Amino acid sequence: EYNAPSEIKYIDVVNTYDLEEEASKVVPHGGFNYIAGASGDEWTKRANDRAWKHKLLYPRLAQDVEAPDTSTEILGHKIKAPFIMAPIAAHGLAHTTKEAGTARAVSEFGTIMSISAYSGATFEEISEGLNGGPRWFQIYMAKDDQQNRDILDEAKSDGATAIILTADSTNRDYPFGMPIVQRYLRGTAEGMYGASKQKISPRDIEEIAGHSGLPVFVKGIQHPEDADMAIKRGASGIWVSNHGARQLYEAPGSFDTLPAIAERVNKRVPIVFDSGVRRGEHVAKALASGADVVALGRPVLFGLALGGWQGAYSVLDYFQKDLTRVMQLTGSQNVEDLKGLDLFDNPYGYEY
Amino acid sequence: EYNAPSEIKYIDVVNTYDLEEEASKVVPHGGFNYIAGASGDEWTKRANDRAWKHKLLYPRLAQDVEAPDTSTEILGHKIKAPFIMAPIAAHGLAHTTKEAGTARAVSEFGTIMSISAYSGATFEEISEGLNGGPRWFQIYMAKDDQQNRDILDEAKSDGATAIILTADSSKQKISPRDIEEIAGHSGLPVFVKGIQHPEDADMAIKRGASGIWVSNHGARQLYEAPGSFDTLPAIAERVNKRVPIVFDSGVRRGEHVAKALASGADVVALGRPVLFGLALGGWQGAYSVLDYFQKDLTRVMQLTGSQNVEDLKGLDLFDNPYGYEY
Amino acid sequence: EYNAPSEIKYIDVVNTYDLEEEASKVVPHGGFNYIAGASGDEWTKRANDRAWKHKLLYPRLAQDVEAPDTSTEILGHKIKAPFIMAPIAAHGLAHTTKEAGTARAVSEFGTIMSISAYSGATFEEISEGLNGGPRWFQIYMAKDDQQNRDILDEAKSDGATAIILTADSTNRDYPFGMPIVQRYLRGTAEGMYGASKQKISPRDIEEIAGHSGLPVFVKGIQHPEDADMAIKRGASGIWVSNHGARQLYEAPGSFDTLPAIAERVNKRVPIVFDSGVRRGEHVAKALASGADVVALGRPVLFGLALGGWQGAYSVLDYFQKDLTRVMQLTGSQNVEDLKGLDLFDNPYGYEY
Ligand SMILES: Cc1cc2nc3c(=O)[nH]c(=O)nc-3n(C[C@H](O)[C@H](O)[C@H](O)COP(=O)(O)O)c2cc1C
Ligand SMILES: Cc1cc2nc3c(=O)[nH]c(=O)nc-3n(C[C@H](O)[C@H](O)[C@H](O)COP(=O)(O)O)c2cc1C
Ligand SMILES: Cc1cc2nc3c(=O)[nH]c(=O)nc-3n(C[C@H](O)[C@H](O)[C@H](O)COP(=O)(O)O)c2cc1C
Repeated sequence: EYNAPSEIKYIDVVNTYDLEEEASKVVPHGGFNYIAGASGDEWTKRANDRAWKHKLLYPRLAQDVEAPDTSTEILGHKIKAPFIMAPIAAHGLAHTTKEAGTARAVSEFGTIMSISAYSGATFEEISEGLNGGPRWFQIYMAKDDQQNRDILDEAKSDGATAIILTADSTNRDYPFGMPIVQRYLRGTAEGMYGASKQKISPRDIEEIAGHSGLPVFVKGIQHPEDADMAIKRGASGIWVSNHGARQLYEAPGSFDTLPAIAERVNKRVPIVFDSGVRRGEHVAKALASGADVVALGRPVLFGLALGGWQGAYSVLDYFQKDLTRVMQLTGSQNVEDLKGLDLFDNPYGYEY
Repeated sequence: EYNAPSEIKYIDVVNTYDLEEEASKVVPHGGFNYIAGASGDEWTKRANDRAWKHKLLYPRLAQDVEAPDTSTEILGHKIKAPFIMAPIAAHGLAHTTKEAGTARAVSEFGTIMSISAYSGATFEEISEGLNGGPRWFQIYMAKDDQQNRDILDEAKSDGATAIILTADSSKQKISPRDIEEIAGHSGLPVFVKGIQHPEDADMAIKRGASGIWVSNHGARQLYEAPGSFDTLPAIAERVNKRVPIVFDSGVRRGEHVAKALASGADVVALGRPVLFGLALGGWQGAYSVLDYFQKDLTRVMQLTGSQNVEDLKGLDLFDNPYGYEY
Repeated sequence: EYNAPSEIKYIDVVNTYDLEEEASKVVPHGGFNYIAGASGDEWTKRANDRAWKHKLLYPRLAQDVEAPDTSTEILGHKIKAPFIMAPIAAHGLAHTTKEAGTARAVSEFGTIMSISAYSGATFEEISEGLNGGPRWFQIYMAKDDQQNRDILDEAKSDGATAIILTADSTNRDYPFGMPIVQRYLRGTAEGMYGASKQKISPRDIEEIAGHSGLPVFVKGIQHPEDADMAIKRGASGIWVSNHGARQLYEAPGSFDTLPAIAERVNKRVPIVFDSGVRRGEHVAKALASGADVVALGRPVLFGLALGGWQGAYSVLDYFQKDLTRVMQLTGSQNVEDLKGLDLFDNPYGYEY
């Protein structure tokens, strides 16, 4: 049917870019393209990557004697480093252990797992990987209110401590099901993508926030006015993202949108940043630019492909270790120091 | 002998600027100049005032049905509106009830009292006026380490819930080292007051400050310096949520409170206008000024489409490159 | 063990870029990569190079009748041209004559030799090459104060006339020892990289400046506030560098950071600039931008690989000759004239 990698092993991650080409060797071409690809000719995916060169880190003298500490807290969860796992569908395309494998890596590492509504694994399978670890549940806005009630109940029953409401549903130049949604779509026509609204409104955000009983992050924000509207509608977090360039084409690199959003949010709610994080330097730059944590996506999936949970763990370990080095060089003892970094504005962009 | 005003009465505050001239009629000349005056020819005091015209508010549509609510919280304490009382010395120059009067107005209103290092009332006198209300103690850095340890113990025993370390006086200027010494021994969150440069904010936080208090002390210290409000955004962007920000120096209107919040302050501190209210009516006069700011802020919230203090933190400001003369 | 080149000969240096590929042919692959490589994917090494195109030289009419003179003075040492040798570890990776070979080229040319704490040559070997020439000693900040006392004593005993305190210790996508540090680390656990603080503080600078009995340059400065802090802590010089892009990744090209630092230093102490100097035009641009001298690194090492001391000398000679031509074209009679040059701001960057 679909011959996903099944090997479990640690990997020596020197950088995350090479994981893409390495994964291409073990992942079936179709599944690999699904994971790696983006809208149009990928210009906005390239923009997500090149945006990091727009603001450059300065090395700075230390002001504290202690060894660097990457730990932080979000929504009262203490986590080992300022990154969490982004919600990503169909991990089975990368590895036979699928979302259970990712959840194991995330829980063992000591951060938060985001569960896609479109998970290929059952929650029971994921739960076994999580082994008590914190988890957030990502949902789409259903056209049918009953389906929103259903998924919100599922999330709470599954011990979710936040909801991630993704603003965009579903663009470029599927071997298994989705048990988590099928659980409540069975016997309805919707269970036989189109069940969700293509785009959410402030009214949608207000409905989910009122009925979730959990803090709601609105994911896919790129414009500061949307951030303000979302918070006024009852969002408890803003998740700055263009979903790894998988949706709107010929849009800005995600990092370029972050400061304007952070300035408008002005501490009202936590900010999660994603779309293009590949290096420890990127984590630091996002924090310096107003994010509280970043979310990791494709690199963790490529690690999963290459080594199951241990491969995914290796990627998380890479980010933590690289971040520590960046902290040393920038004179930062802790995650809060990173939030205070001055960045060099590079008007020349990528080619310098 | 000094004949300070002694009457206690509410006053109809239409604007705070007029309180200065009105207070000049009742406060002895020497004391009044001490309160109203600033360094040099007062150009930086004027700059504190004119800076508010550099960033202008937009009227905007509402997105919530509820009436405005000015309440906020700082360091876990719920307060009626996003402003506190600044530490000011020698309130007896303004009114016979001195700091007890101001403390009464502040506690009756429902916000935080800052107690100056150079208060003319005893703690017992101030405590009576506070009636259990929250208070923060402002200190200068003593050259003697034991005097610092003693003042910090005294503050904590007197029920202080924060320490305000004023950067400019005692040592005439503080260093990161000084901040570290105070933060390490206080048992309370320490605000560093008098910050105008973002690198100082970063150094202070790294040295152990639990808050940054953006201030030029109402233009009473360095002359030919920027208006305090112009320094706020750069500091806020560098602090980047690490610790709460108190802003002061020039707040005269509800619009100023809104603009400070939109620019990264958590609360502002009020100074001269409250003292002028005290001169004019004792605690009830000072209360009248706090009430004015609360009511004026409520109007500004309505007009900007803001239901609560958080909405204020999200406002967009119009950049006015023309400055005061437009 | 390690088959370093040993031939001694002059080389016809047409440009320094070609010396890299030429050296790659004679230097063992491992040692060559150590010398040539930089952090991440080398984007910041490329930035060091491309930064030179951000400020362009104007040809200008002459105002003096005399022939150009490249001589200058720093810390009262008169030197033949406004460049010195940067401190670089393990010259034996390039050539069997190692640091003695470099020191000979530098001393014969008539400039200052910087001695890395991580030299592969003994001081006695280096001294023979130096033959009385001026030398500065580069140190790292030891965690153990005794080790700092030791190296400061070594430097003075070796006739050093300045200390170079490198701010960063030890990042990318060793056949011999270090006799200079082993001399005082022997019998301690440290002698059996981790002995130094990862990053220095102003307090560290103050300690070294108070106990050195010599002017102390703080090396690795890229931010003006660090320059001010370093000077207030007792530094007698600022050495603007990102260590040839070998430390912090996704940082600015070193030359782009120089004017802001020079403006803050405001003549208080001399400035040494390095990281990417490849041409006489670069020396001129650095001087026009506030440096007193530049330091040369990789090109001198590649020359050493290709021809021992005579090869290294050829590179120094190339820079002096090329600088002279630049002086003629810019209407400059002397090094001071270079400090007064107007540069053309190029907002387009490298691709123009
Ligand atoms: C294979 C793939 C599937 C994804 N599925 C979802 C999804 O189910 N829900 C969602 O909110 N985001 C989804 N995302 C977007 C991610 O949450 C995240 O925003 C993105 O991976 C970040 O970009 P990066 O991985 O390039 O750094 C997916 C991304 C990819 C790579
Ligand atoms: C009369 C006078 C006395 C002051 N005394 C102190 C003091 O004891 N300690 C201190 O930190 N600030 C002191 N300040 C500064 C205030 O805390 C505050 O920063 C200032 O009043 C704000 O400016 P504004 O009142 O013009 O808005 C004083 C200010 C004035 C007006
Ligand atoms: C092979 C290599 C080893 C180095 N070792 C040291 C070192 O021991 N101490 C130090 O302060 N800098 C060291 N550096 C950095 C240099 O002092 C200098 O900053 C750098 O070579 C300048 O960049 P460029 O050679 O590309 O022009 C080293 C650089 C390289 C190329």
